[PDB]
Amino acid sequence: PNYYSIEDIFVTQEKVECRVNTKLQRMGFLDSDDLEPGRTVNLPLWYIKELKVNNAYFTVAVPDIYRNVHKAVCEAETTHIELGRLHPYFYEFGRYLTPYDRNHVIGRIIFETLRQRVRHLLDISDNIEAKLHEAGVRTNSQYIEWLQMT
Amino acid sequence: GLEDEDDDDMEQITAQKVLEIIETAWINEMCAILPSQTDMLELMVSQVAHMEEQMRDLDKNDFRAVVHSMELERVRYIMASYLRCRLQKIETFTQHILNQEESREPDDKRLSPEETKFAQEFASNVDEYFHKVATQYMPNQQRGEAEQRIVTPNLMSHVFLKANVAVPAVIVGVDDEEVDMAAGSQHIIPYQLVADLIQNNQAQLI
Amino acid sequence: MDPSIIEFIGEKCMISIIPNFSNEPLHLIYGPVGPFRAGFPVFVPLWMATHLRKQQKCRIVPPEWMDMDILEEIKEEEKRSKFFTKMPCEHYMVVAQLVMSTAPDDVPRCEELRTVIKDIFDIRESKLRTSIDAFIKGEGTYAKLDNLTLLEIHSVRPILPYSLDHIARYQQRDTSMLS
Amino acid sequence: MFGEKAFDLLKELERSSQTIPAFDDDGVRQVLEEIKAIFEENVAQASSYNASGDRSLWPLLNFRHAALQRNKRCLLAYLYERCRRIKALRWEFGPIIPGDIKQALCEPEVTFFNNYSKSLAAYMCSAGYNQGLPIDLTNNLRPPKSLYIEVRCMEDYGKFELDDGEVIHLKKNSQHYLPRAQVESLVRQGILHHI
Amino acid sequence: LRNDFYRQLVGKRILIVVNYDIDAICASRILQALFKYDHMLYTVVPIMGVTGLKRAYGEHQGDVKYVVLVNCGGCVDIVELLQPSDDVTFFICDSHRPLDVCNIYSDRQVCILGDASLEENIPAFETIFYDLKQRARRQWESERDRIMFEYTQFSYYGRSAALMVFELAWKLSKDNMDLLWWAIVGITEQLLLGKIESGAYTLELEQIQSHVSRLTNKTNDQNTMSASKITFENDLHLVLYRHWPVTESMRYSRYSSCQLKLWTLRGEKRLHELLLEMGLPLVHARQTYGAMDLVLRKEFFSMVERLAEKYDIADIVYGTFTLSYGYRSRYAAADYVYALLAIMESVKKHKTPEDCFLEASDALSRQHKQLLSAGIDQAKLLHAAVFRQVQSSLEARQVHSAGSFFYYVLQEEHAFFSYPYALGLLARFLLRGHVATSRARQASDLPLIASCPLNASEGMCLLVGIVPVREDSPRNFFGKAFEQAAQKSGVALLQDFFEPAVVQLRQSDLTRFLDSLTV
Repeated sequence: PNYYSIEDIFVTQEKVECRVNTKLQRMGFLDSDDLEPGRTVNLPLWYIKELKVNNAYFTVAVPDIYRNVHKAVCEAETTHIELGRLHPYFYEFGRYLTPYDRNHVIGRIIFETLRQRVRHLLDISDNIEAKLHEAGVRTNSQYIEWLQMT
Repeated sequence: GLEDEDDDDMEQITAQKVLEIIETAWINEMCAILPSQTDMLELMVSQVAHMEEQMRDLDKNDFRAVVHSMELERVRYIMASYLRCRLQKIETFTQHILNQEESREPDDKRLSPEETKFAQEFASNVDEYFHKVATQYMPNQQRGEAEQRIVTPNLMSHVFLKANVAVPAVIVGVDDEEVDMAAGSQHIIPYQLVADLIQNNQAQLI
Repeated sequence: MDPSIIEFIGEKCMISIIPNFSNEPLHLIYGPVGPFRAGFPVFVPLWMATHLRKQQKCRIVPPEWMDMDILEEIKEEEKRSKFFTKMPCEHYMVVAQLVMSTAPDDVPRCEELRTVIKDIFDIRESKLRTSIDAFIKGEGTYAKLDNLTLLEIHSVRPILPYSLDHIARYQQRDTSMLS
Repeated sequence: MFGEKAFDLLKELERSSQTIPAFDDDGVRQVLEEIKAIFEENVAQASSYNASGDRSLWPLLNFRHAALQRNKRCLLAYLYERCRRIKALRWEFGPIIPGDIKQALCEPEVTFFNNYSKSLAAYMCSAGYNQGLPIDLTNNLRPPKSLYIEVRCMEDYGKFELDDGEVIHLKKNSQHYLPRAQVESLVRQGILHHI
Repeated sequence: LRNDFYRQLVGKRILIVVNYDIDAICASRILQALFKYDHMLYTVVPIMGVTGLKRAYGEHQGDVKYVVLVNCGGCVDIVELLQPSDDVTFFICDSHRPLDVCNIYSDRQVCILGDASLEENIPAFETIFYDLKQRARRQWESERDRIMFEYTQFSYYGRSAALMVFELAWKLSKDNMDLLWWAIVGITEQLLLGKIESGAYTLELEQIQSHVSRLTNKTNDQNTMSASKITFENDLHLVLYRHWPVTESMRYSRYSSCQLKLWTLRGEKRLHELLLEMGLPLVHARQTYGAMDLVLRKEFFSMVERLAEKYDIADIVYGTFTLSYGYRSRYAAADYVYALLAIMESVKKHKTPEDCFLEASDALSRQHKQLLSAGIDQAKLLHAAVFRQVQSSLEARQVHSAGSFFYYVLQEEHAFFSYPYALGLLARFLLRGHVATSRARQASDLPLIASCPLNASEGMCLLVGIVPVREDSPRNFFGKAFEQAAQKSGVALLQDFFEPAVVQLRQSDLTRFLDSLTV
């Protein structure tokens, strides 16, 4: 039901600990029928992918690498910042996330990083870039024989 | 009644010309069904058969045997390629293409029957193999050919445009900026927006 | 996007060559061709010279852009190529392959030829890394074909567009941006 | 756990890459026998007045949906993934030479197999002629020569050659007085350095 | 003449490429090409012995009637062996030369490429296949003075395998300079008077010369890199001049070793005392020629040709060819044949022999040239593992005289020597050592016999034969000699190989075989 994904059990399952405005009832999986306003409440996404973002249950919040504290300088530090493989879904958290937290501020950032690649892969001669990267090597490797049988 | 065109008519549409008259229907299908014709099933199997029987007459030569043969081959790996592609296109797009077919019953221009026999072959294999995947206690409300399954609603094959039309800025249908057209240059786009010029074949593809 | 996709294409082009035997065991294949006479040149598509030069049958000399001075002048003509330049047949980088493969067993100077054309190919493609360092800001409606050739654009065809899609997810809402 | 297990399926194809001795149907068994067992997990409050349709089974209804979701699409894959490399060999041969094993056949996989073999039938009726010819697409594009000389190969295996021959022993030196009518089967599945 | 026959070759066919030889691929790869030239698909054979004949062909009981014969013919009245012939034509281009007249006639199923100024064997059909009794035997035996002088005295081989095909083909608008190199491969394969005689070598100084000293189809503009046509010069067939230093030749060469006695010391002092006269340095005498400085490398042969006149080696100047493709190299035709035998590797996989045959036939292409380097490597070490028995033998004297010949036995095998033809070489390296040199020639000029330890194949006493030297052209009694004990007793003997001079006994039934064979 998706622009599908390889890790459909790690696709919407990376976890965040948003606080709470109001009371709780019977979490089931957790140590739970009522808990506090404001708590480190572990929250693996999928159920809250469409769970009434406007409602008085949860608040403005971020896992703070995804907060401006890193990234809003990673747009100034967009020069030789490395990402490795770390927080992997980092071209793509916001493809869901960005409004859903409803801090109206970080839509620019991810684009601002990855539109850099219009001038990263001139010198080229995450879990998603892997495909196109392989392809970039491959097409030239076969353009090699587009010369000849070589 | 309306004869005397460069189609298979009362004249010679050259093997090297007939090479052209079907060439772009292949070269477009890369960078994206575009409207399909079963007419070639009358054309190619006929024309090549005539040369085939001529070669079946001229199966004694060394040379022209081989020339007609190499010709045939260079013609034939593309006629392979067409459905070598389209089977993928709708094996992929078995999902919601039937919406288009129940919208318009697309005529000889657009679709073809055997494609729509893939509807049979699809639902048969999928549901009768699913018959042993999850049918013991199969679904409760979304029990049929399911809701969520689609291959390609993205009309977004971002595409290079073969400029071969009016070298002045012939401004035409596209939902992004269309200013400043010409016979060489281009304003690159996706497929979503020009379903128009190539249904006209006004414009072209690289 | 392939090595022989072009060779399904470029050898379709036809040029005046020499045959050195006359019309074959059959006289003429019907089509644009006329029949064959030794010592009398004939224009044909180029996917026969395979079956002549490898068959030890006849020679061929090329078109005229396939020579020294014209290309030793286009080498400076493309100074204007801040878009593009002169285009002698727009496939001289593919034909030259199969030409210079077997033809130059008898042809004069297959080398300065080879030298300049490699000296022209990649250098026109350096344009295509550099001019891409001009490309910014979702410019779908900006591009360049004006005198592009045939053999190059495939070498970027597979990559950026299958990137630029899930860019183009972002290339209505409130003050913040949307995709 | 809830299906993290296609990550396990990736190594089922290991020797079976381009040197495939035989393949295996496994990784699935109780992985299937859980799924409608845990329909009970999915059915437990299903239309139950335990809560009369209220908050506490909305969030994991979605789980009941999620559990469904990951079920079906890996179940697309579990043969679709297998149908792709199939299709390569299965263009490399029509109904001349089906699978070397047919031993990891997910038992009604023939349902898809023949039907897939018969999706080509559409193409087949149109291919070759309007009535159709099962057409040469993948093999022996020698500019073909005379019919009756023997063979050499590069250690093909399976010995599934259904074409009109006495006994060829489809390996390197499958070599007997072999006509063309037999030898029209296979090319690049371990075979053709040479004739 | 096959100007009439060749044009029949359009139907189905087989291109056998016969039992083990370099001659095979030389005179066939030409035609593995030419088949797809006529739009003919080709089909080929690995052969190791007459063993292989019908265990391969018997799998192919058809009638494909355009058929090869090379390196065989001294086999059977070939209808009697190849009986499924009803009119199935054969085509012979065999070098296994001395053939019986049973095999030519019934002249439907063979083709006689035999024409010579030696008309001496006519009534053999009027004797054998035709034969009062007393006079019949009078004819029989008094003319077997000539007939049994054939096929019961000695044996030899003739002429090329595809120089005939060259003679056909230079007319057919084909100037495959590469294939002229291939011809030279076949030349120094066995036409080398060092191996088997030409004599007329000195008049093929004209032959292929006049083919190509004729022909420079670019006589005016020939200064390009690829496929520059080849050039004649008076050169050597000394051992592997090119990639190893001079001192390697000066050690591993026989025509020094037969005349200069190099494995000992005075050979070396004397060598130095000639490198004085050349005045070459010693570093420079121990770097690869391609590695040395230049003017010495350049001026080498210019001096060596002349002021080697005086020092017991008369016969170092020869006539040869050598070329490259471009800028990596300058190969030499003689710098290849000793590389050829390097993939003839007798490993215990059962895969090695035939697939190495395919490898070698994959080798003579310009496209396939990486591997040849490894062959050169192997050959050098082989040539220096020769010594691994020489000084240990020639000073220990394993030598056995054993009557009117000389007798040798090795009793421990080498993975080097699982491949057999080493057995010819070491004989032709060492009889020189003592049995020629520490004596006059009177105890030198007799042939020699060489045991072959089979440490791998269960013990079967493999063999090859040898001549006396400086009179080589007098054909080998060993063509017959070893039938002696075979004829007197016979002991588990086989002649399973194509060759006469090759046999296989039991590991431990060889001495009484000798005492029979002593005579």
